[PDB]
Amino acid sequence: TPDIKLFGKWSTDDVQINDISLQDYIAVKEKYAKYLPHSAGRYAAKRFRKAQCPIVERLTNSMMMHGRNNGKKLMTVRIVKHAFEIIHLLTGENPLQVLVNAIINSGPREDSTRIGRAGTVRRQAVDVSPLRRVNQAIWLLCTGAREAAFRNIKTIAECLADELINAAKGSSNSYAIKKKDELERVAKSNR
Amino acid sequence: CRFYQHKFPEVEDVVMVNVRSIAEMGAYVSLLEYNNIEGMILLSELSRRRIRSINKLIRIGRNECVVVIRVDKEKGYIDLSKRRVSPEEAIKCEDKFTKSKTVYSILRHVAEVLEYTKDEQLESLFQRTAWVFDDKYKRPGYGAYDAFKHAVSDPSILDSLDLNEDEREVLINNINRR
Amino acid sequence: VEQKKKRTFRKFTYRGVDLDQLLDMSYEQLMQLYSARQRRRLSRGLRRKQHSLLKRLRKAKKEAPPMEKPEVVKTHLRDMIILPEMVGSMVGVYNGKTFNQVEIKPEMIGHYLGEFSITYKPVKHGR
Amino acid sequence: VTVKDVNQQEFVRALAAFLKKSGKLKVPEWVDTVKLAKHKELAPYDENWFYTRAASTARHLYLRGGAGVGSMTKIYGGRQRNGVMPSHFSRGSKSVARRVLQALEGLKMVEKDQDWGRKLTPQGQRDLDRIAGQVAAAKKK
Amino acid sequence: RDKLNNLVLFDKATYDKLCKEVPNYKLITPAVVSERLKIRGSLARAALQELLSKGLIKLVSKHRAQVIYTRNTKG
Amino acid sequence: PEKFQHILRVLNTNIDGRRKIAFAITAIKGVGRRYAHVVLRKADIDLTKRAGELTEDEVERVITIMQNPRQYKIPDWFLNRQKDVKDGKYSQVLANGLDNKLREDLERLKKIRAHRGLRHFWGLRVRGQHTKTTGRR
RNA sequence: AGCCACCCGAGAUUGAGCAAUAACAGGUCUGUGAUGCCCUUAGAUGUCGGGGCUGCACGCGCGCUACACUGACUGGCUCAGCGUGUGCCUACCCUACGCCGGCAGGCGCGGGUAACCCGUUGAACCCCAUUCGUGAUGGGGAUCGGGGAUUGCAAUUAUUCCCCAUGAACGAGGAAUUCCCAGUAAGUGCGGGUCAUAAGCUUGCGUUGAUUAAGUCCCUGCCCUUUGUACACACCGCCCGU
Repeated sequence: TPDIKLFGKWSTDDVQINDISLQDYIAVKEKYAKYLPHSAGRYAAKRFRKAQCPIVERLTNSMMMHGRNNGKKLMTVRIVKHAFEIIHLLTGENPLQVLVNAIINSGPREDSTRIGRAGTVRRQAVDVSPLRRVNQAIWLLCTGAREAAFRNIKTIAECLADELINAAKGSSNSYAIKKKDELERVAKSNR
Repeated sequence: CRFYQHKFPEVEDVVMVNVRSIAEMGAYVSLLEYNNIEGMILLSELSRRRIRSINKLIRIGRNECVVVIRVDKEKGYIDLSKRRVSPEEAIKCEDKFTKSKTVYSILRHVAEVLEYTKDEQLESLFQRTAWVFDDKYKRPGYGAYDAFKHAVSDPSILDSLDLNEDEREVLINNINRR
Repeated sequence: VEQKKKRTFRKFTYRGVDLDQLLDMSYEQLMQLYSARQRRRLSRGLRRKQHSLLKRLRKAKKEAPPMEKPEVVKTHLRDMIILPEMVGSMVGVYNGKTFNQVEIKPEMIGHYLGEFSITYKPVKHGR
Repeated sequence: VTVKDVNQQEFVRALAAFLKKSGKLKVPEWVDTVKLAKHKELAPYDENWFYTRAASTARHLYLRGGAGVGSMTKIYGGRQRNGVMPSHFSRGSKSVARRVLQALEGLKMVEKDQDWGRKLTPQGQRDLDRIAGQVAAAKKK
Repeated sequence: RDKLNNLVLFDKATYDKLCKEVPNYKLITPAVVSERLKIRGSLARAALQELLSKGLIKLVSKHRAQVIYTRNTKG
Repeated sequence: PEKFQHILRVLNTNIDGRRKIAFAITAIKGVGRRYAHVVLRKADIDLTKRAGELTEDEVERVITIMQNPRQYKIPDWFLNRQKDVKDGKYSQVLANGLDNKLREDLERLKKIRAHRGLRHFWGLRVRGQHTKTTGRR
């Protein structure tokens, strides 16, 4: 443990952080070697505290939405650590590294901001932040988890693991691959 | 499925979609010339001028004569156009689809006439009846070759589509019934 | 206008006590017997100093001939559950605007007099 | 030691079997049909919770100086689902929870003691620490 | 909205398939079993306990919401 | 994997594997989820299981218990009607007979023209709670 | 003058208290023995009884529960904080415990105006084992039933609780609309108040606890000028002609 700290049941090591912009917004083993994702119970104290929070801890944060599910991280970290188990038995890979790849293919490249042109709808081909690229990755990952479980035999962990695996390698069966591309569609589009 | 042997629309394919439900940016509209395949519209480019209204009594279930900009044959996203449309008037494709609904519905039981609908072995149902016209070149060819069939009394039992049941209990009455 | 096998085709027990036996009973038994809301009326309300009206209930029953109903016994109170000695009186029940005269029968035992008198419309709006 | 050193959820089930090893745990005449709590939408699945509840009571009274009827009624209940109204914590039946208490007093697992109610029996201090070791040697959660 | 029902009967045709779909099984939750079969999801649990009793599959999670099984130790 | 037991009838309904046994008993009147919890436990039947199992011979005993509540120690208070206005002792009423007695109460309350009947007949709410905005739309 | 950075850290980061100028036909005579003018005045407008303030084709607001699996179930584990509470001048507690009753509740006392008892306040969320399996399903609890406690002198017009049972919309909510940057949102219970009984009211509290601006005047409003004004009660101003 003082040599290397791993995940609660997985390894923070053997994690392939393989994007260009998303360096040091995705870290699980670099400074963020955590068996237990919980920093202090707040993550909006600073704008800096976004990159302080790792993607494994923000996933436990960005899940508890939907007011009956708000204020429940203990249900969440249960279901989140359940979801890593459902990754590995479907993959065999490090389920953190699957989650780490899930941020990669779900992060956009160019998006669009609104602009006006002659009354007609045009949108400006802009980059988004690699902070936002992670935040557009996680939020689309967190959307398909509770939604697909909401009237199905599958729990959120089974839907979130399918959400991570199909976004670890873009299969267009996770919600995050399917909605990133519509964001990236408008950049090469209008004007 | 569909009476087209081809699965998907092509580039600049003027297609007749089905407005199922209106969505966030637009509506996930599903083609009916090709089977049930979903396509999308606005935000980007469907309209040309600005008068700022969409409906008064137009409730649901519409059909849009739209032109395929982008088609994702793997992923499943068909981007559609009407802003580009100067010549692709909606009346021609729908009246063709008003035929091509019946052209499909003639060729999808079949299953010597009860009719059922549904279902036979769906892909093999059309290679024997529906796509064998689409195989029969050209595409203006089976615009007339299918019309040769449902001109039923001019004549009934001539050139092939001798496939497959025999077919002929359908070919007498179920063409006139469908 | 009196007790059982008369104004009763609705037979056996209203709440747990048969009206056929109840009219042969006293109501000091009925408050003990299967009449909880009446029990809270007859034990906590406990013969609630309407005695001059209760005399009048037994006066007008006596003053009228017993083959006929009493003349008039008006009350302001509408919280009165019909007792077996009450059964037969044509009781004027006041709803805060009007006296409603109700002959009280073996079927109506266990019911308050504000249940036959109304303070409220079958609401219209032009309806 | 205490019984707080060993696994409490194993403890409420190993002592429940120990109250089945007692053979009697003085069940009330009404568990097949009862509400048993205004918290519960359903009647219990069985009657063998009553051993577990007393296995949850004798563990509770091992730690106290003594408690009784009102103290058990806040332990096993929770949010009373108020339907169309907001749910709130309250206390269910005070008879079967007292029936638990008179049982463990009758078996001398707990016993009427100081601090207003039932504290551990020293035999119970044995038999809890006996099955605490049975809890501890088996598994340690 | 949604209206789905599995077969809410203990089903041999599903369970004999479950004993024979088992090399495809490595992530074995009862919901996966209730979707790979038409077993209920409630009755998927008890059927997998029988398939656990065969020793073909192995518990890797046991939570009060849902258990997870896994066919032989690594694959 | 035990298929072959799937026909049951609890009065005027078919009781197959659709839910748990007791919750499938709830298809009829006079039998809620807790009352069906009891009658199977008066019959000592695991209501956890499926009504596509557990054949009618257990259920024919359950028929005798739902018809005889106090006789099988389903006590006086647990009943849908305690100390009734018709059959004046403590009767748990069942599938088709409760729909009688729910009417037989209220049709009596209009012959008596008591306040329960007067509210229920006049389009009004039986309860004295507010009906200005609710009980309508 | 100030900023940024970091040190320390409780950092240059808590939340309120609080109000200038001026304005108000803001609201209150029904808070006021603050009230002018009146009204009526023994036939009251000083009273009691009864009833309506609750009524519903409906218009609107605020709440609340719902729409399942972080949910329902059955239980089990166990963690608060704010306060408060009988002995009070128009009417009175917290309750251990002991007991009975499924419960409703009954009940026996005793403690305690109180960091002394209630109350080692061992709350809920949580947490686990389940059953359930996403099925208007057991989610939902509308509605109503029978009956029982309970408060009251009186509940009937269900005061309230309970018991089972009848078992509804609702499977996510248009037009619109609301709020808000950390213990915040939300979720959760709890204390205080109105009371004889009688909350979905309310003020507090802790608790579990998110994503997100971290910017801007874009919306929008506010301050700051210039400019023009036919406005001056001031653009909902003016103001034309048919």
